[PDB]
Amino acid sequence: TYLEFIQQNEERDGVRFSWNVWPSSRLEATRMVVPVAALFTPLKERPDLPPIQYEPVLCSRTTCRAVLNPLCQVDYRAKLWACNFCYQRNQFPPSYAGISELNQPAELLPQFSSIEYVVLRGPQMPLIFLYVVDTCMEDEDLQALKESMQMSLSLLPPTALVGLITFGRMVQVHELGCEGISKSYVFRGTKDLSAKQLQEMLGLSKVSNRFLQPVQKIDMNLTDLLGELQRDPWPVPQGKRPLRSSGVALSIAVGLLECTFPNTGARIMMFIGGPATQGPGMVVGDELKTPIRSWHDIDKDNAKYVKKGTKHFEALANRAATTGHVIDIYACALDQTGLLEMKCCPNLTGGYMVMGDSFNTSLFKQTFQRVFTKDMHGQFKMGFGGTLEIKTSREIKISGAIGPCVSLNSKGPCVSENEIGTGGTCQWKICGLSPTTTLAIYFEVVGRGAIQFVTQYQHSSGQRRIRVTTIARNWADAQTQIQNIAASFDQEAAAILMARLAIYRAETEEGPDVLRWLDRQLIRLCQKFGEYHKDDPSSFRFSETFSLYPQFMFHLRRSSFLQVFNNSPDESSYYRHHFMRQDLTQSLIMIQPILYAYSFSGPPEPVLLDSSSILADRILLMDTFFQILIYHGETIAQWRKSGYQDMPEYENFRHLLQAPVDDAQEILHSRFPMPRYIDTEHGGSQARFLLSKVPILTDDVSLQVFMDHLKKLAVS
Amino acid sequence: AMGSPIQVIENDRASRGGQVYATNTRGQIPPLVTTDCMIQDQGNASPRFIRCTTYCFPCTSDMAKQAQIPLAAVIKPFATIPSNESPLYLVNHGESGPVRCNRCKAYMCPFMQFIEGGRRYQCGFCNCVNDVPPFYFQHLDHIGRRLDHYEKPELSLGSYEYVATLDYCRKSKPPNPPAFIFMIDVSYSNIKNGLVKLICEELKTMLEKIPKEEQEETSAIRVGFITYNKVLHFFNVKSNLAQPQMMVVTDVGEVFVPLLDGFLVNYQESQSVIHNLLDQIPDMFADSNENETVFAPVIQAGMEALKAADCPGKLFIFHSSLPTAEAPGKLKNRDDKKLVNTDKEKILFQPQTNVYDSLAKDCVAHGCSVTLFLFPSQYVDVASLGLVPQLTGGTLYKYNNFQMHLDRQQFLNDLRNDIEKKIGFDAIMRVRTSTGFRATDFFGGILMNNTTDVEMAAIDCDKAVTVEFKHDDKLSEDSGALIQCAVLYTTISGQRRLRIHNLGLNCSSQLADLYKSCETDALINFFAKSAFKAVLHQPLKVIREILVNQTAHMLACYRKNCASPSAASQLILPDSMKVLPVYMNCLLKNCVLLSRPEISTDERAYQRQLVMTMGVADSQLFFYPQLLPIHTLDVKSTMLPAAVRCSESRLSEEGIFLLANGLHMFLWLGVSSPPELIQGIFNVPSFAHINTDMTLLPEVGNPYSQQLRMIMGIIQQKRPYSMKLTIVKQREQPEMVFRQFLVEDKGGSSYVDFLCCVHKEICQLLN
Ligand SMILES: [Zn+2]
Ligand SMILES: [Zn+2]
Repeated sequence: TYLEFIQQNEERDGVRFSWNVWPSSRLEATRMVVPVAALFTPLKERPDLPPIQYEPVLCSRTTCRAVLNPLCQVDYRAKLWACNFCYQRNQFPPSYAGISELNQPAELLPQFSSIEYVVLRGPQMPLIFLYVVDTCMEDEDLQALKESMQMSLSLLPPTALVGLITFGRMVQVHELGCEGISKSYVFRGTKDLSAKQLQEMLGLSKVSNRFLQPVQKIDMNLTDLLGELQRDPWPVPQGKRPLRSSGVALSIAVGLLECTFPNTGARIMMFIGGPATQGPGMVVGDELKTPIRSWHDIDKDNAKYVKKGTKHFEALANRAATTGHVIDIYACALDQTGLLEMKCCPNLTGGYMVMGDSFNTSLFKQTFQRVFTKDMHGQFKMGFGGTLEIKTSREIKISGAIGPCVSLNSKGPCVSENEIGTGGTCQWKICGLSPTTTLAIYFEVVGRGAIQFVTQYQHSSGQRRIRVTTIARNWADAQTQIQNIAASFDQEAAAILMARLAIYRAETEEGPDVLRWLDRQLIRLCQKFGEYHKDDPSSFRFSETFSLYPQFMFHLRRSSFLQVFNNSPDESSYYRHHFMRQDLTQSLIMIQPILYAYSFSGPPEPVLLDSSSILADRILLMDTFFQILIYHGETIAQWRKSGYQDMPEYENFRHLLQAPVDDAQEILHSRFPMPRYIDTEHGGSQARFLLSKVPILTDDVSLQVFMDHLKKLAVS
Repeated sequence: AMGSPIQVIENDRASRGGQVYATNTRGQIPPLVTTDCMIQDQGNASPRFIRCTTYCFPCTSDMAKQAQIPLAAVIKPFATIPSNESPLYLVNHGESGPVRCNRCKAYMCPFMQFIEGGRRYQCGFCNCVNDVPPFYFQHLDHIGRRLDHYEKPELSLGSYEYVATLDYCRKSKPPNPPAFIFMIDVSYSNIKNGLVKLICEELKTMLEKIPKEEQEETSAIRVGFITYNKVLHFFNVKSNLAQPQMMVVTDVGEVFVPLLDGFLVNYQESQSVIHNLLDQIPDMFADSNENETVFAPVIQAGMEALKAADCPGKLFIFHSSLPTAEAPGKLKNRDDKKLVNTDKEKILFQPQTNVYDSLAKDCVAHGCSVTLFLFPSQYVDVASLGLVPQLTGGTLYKYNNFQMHLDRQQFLNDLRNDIEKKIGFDAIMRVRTSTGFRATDFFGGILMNNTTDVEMAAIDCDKAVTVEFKHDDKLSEDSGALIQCAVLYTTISGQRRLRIHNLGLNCSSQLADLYKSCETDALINFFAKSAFKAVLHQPLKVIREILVNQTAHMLACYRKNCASPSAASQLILPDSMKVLPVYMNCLLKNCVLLSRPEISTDERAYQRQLVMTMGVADSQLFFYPQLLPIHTLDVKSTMLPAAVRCSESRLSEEGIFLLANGLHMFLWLGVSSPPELIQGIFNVPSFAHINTDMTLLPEVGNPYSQQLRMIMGIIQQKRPYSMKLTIVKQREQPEMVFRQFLVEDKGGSSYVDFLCCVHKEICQLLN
């Protein structure tokens, strides 16, 4: 089965391709409509593979430098191998002498296409956890956040470095371990700094400090400090927003690590409790009369602070990315905080983004806690300063990538002239990685072809490791093997691979020319791969290898990802931030929510996302990645409104009332950004969240109608 | 053969000493400052508050232009009224406010004539009639004595205070109480000489003594603390902390204060915190290897803080070395040889930058007064450092080459003394005058932005201001001339108050009367300041010329106009001006108007500044130093040994003398000094034994030493600046410097060389 193939090469190599058989000629590739592209996870959970504690072998040709893989031809006698990619002949190292066709090294084994190595870089660096804390909030929220930090501090490795910058009207860089007198360096909340200046001013050297000190040494002092943290002193006149200098504070954060610990694992964790109200990076004014940026506002050109303040955080992000550091953002308030403007920082570095109603909520306390999830070995599922390198056979070149990364602008023979996404390069730096971190890479044609994914990173243990994945896919004569090509199509993977293409386009200058672009391809895709007789729409049929793809497009075009009008510019940024990060499974659920039905009449079941599945004798559990929703049909509601479940007779109505809520719980634990929960029923003011998840090609319409205009457009 | 200063002092001491001088007569001539009599008010303000260069003005612009006597008044408003004399009364005219002339706006005083049955009055100053307000109305009596004229102190006294109503207050809200900000230079210099810990340790002690009015239970003055070394460290000392927090500001160049609340706090509430802070500051910076520092950003900050608390205040800055660290306010180490006839010598007495002058402006603007305790060890450019305190109405204490085993006591007293000083804040003074003249010039620790209102951020019992008058129109020999000196200020209890001094002087068309009514000490005081302010605008040769040409012109006018026919070989002086040629010479002999060899610019600028402030009491002594003989000292029962002239020609090799000018106090020993004394006084047998260097008060012996100590005590007693003691071996030792205070000697020209020089230009003009 082709399905068994896909599921196997994903779990083994972290890879999911839009096509698994590739057109051998640039042109019939262009008319395949969906590009040859891959959903790649560089650090996909791999407990089975055993790390090899030795250096990899790199092909001796300079432009190539590929890693030794199973696809290479080896002559064990004579100790020689040739690069598959460049065909260069290479000798083996000394220690390899006893290389035996039976006793052959790990990475030549077909099982080891994906493998990890242990470098001996030399410096063994600690982890660096810079807390940047906002102090403009209620003592409710600031106490709760204080508590959330004190425990985070307990979970850290003993060798770890921590620091504490606090802010408000002004920015405070605390001096830690300075016992008996607490001293802190204060800066105007209104004037931006250069790191160099910050290095001079904090009285620092060049390239443990008084600012960042080991947790096992500074635990009593810091935790004590945090416990003693109180809210921004300066009072807030009536009808006014506080003076919050979100912008400068971060700039000082990024600086402080730029000039003490450049190029090493660090995570700037900024917690904000409101919008920036005093620039740079200012997001809104300091009088409440003027509500914050709204999509409509921002569209009618009535949001003055979006262009200016965005270009600020956009510079910080790339400043943070240049030095290998992560910027998390943790935003909790009853209104917006400017995630739209600060989105680049989580986005370009490997940062986390968390959004909530307040810090004093389960939603946050739990979300924050997870971020320090440990593996079996007691180390974080984190990775830092990864560097991704992709090599391709000659026929293939790279357009670019879309995901959490930054271009190193390494030119190479593997670099295509026509670039997509982050392009014109064959190396990206991924500042923060998680076993979930997933990039879209976009290839371009110009016997098998091969692509090698090499990822060096900083494992949480501080061990510098390298991971290599080499995958191959077959070439096909498109004038002969069209079926062999159309057979290899990943409707699931191609769909996501399009989504990000579409969504990344909706950040660049293009207007609603995307619903347009996204349908033109969907119609093309039908035309090339659909079975029909001209003009017999009723005629149209799709292979089981394609039949789901237009239902995906229907759901994608009507989602919160593209229809951003009904959301806060911060929401929309937060949805998009998680989607571009995600592997295929999650990515899929986001775009098309999983719905389950619970009835007396049989076990729980996946049902269609149609109104037709909403029944009054049925309980529904909708599972958008972001939110978990439980729906009681009209009849089961009244049964629950009448108290029957409690009675000992109706044991079975007790259990149907529990089974969704049981599953709701599981999902509320394994998922990292804990999902909002909803308990609603027929007529619930919150039933709307369900009914809503259930020329342009069409005006918004029903699924069946959607297909109709498509069919009749395909066949013409 | 001339009447010596000391003959003149002692003469008037004999004639008027220990007698009550009551000011009830217009244009009376008060005793000289050098006479300890008793004063009773009764009409015209005490001469402890105000003295004039003449107590009889000329009545025509020409007549004044003829005699070239400067008309001027030395005013020392907050002067300490002595224990056996009457305190000021606090008058209160209710919601309306103090009564005033409608036209000149003069305050109700004794010079107000009541007419028409007490319904109306006519101002003395402008001859305008005002309506007596209903609440204040009263019945004239026989002659309009306005029965109650002896009961209400605004009607019968020269000096009293008014209670100030809200329209006398910034923003028409009752002013806040002030605060002291304590600012320590904690660089390497000052951690080494042991100074920082001195300052922190003593202070713990001192703060207690901050003043409070008698009507309140605790001082309302708040206190704050900052320490800087090219970067500024602020401290939080709020009532609720067991530990004080520090917040460093590194962005000098755009300084700011990092906090509100915790910076200025009631000392008593936050006592324990503050001691814990003051315990730690010395240690805190113990391994400071810093060298450069910043100055202006410190004043800047202090001012910004008192702005933020919305209160006037006083900055107590302790600083060591030339501020060289790059910040606005940097002073380069530049001194130049541009100072004899250069005409640019004026550049040396000016600040280097344009930031000090404006900054001074910012402070006064917000009622901030800065005081500077400076501990130099090299050129420090006092011209610039001391600019702000001078304009801001504060003080400059300067301790050269300070060493802890000597000047520890000098310093500790001055800090004690400056703290406990009676003070006033955010004051503005203006000096009203009767029809016929106006105050056209001022000289003091002051800052003026128009031509009428003398602004003084702070004012203390010690600072004085000389006010120069010219002629508008004409003065009548019936009216005389009037002055009403009035000072708006804010007390340490946060009340707006109005101190008022009224003086009445005679006027005359007969040139004789002019010279009969002059005071030398006051005239010297005006000349000195008038000259010293000119240093900043004109060449010192031009300055001195103007001074001599106006000395001779004075005596030449009195020669050819009130001099009974006497031979042309004589120099005829009036009696008020016996000693004026002598003193005038000494002013010109003083380094501020003289030359570089052996004096720094710093010593010159320091002297230039100190004087401006001076009272008449202080300007007397500074130019004509007191020289006491101690070998001939009586064992018991006498107040002091009489004074002797200031010349090496009164010194005995068998002798022991004491010379003081108000800042230095020398003890001088003849080579042949009588070893009996050398043992009681110093407890060492031999002149050979004693060390100039070990200048520390001497512990023991009771026959003398104690006699000596007390008199030195008698000497210190009324001076603001405790005086650096300097022991002097008689020959081949330093005395070279001591010599400089022997002022009737040559050293420019001597007394008998200038008395010769003036008689040449006196005869240059003839008839
Ligand atoms: Zn190669
Ligand atoms: Zn008047």
